[PDB]
Amino acid sequence: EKFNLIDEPWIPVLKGGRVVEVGIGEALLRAHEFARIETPSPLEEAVLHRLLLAVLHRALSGPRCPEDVLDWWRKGGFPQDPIRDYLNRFRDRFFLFHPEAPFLQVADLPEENPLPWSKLLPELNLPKATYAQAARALLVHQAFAPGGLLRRYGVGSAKDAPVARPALFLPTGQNLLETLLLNLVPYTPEDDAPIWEVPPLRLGDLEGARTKWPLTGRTRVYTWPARGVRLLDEGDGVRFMGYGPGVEPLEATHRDPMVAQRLDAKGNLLVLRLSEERSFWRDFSAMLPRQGGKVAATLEHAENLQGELEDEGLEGRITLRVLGQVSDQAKVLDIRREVYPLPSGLLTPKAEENLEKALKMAEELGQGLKHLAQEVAKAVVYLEELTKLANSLPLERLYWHALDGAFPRFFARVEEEASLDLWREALRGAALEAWKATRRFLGTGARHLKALAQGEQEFGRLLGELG
Repeated sequence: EKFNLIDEPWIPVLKGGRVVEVGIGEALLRAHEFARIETPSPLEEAVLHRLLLAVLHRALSGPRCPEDVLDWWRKGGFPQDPIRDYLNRFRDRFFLFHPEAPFLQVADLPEENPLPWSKLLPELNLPKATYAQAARALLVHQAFAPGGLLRRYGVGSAKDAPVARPALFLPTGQNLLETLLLNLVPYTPEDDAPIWEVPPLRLGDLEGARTKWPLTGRTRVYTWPARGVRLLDEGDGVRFMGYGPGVEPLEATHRDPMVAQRLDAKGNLLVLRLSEERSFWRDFSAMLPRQGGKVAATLEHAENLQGELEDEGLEGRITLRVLGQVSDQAKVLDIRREVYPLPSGLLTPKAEENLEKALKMAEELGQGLKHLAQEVAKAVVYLEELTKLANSLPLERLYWHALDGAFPRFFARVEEEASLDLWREALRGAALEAWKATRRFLGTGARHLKALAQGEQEFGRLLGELG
């Protein structure tokens, strides 16, 4: 019917320092001409990559082995004919509006009593979305929608979209081709199918949580129908939509290639999550095997490929992006993008031993500073005021904040054993700077002073440990 996502411009890409919008076809067939997918929403960036990856995996029936992807990097593009043959064949499943099979939507959701399209967006008068915006918001909702209250068509309480919670690891090259190659983890198509390879979903199938699937196909999970949606064409835009239950995810053993894991205190594997009291890079030693963690398959694929690129004289110009939501329950507190170098030989025991040391020191000094802040607040004065004064002190905040700036430079040089020492100095520098700010806080009013004397005692004590 209208607006084919393979053809029409809707994926924002950077071409020659300029943002332009392209379809899937151009984004895939001519990937080398774009530096990256360029969008303000890290959630959009994430799903736009996942969709393309889904399409490549199926059109190439692979990559079957690491070697395939290494071969295509050399040629400077991937097999082009099988992309076209695939896009031709499933073309009619890629219209945003369609009387039987609209993309990621439910055809027979009803027009009356619609919800606004703004409901697809994360919750941190109503404008008309362009078709391109409607398409992107749909994609983000289906990947990132948190579980909670639905109370529609017999379900009541909806489940998490598959990628609602975890931080997503996305290696990036210097153009889109390389970035896609760096995320094309070896794949086998058997017993996996993306949403457009399976018959369109209908309201009858979805009422009362009737359609349940194992949460276990890579491309099935990349394109999982987490909610029933039906965008309504206003003429030249979208404001309203039908809205209902999607497919219920049943528990299966499967980890999304972009998801990493770590042991918690009690010794259970959790997914690395973004959070605002804790810098993300503090989980980078925990996600490794030597501490019982699992590293994101994408990061693993890329580091190995970086090895095989170096040994052939090819580049190791690879950055890691982390995308995702910070959230509690049905609420989304924040959306973040974080950038890190992807250092050569990161999964070598020399670099991993250096990494464990560098975080252990940081957590060790940090908990010391945390306890210093605890004693100081007790000297200044129920747990009302003690925890109120706790955060009021800039000691821990400034300390971790300064290491945010310092961690990238350490992390790129992580294969050196001459790095551990520059790091040891960064810690001193960050502690000194944070303590100075706390001395500014304590020397301004005469009653904050019995805290300051004894605080300085323990601060000097702490600096003697590592140095």
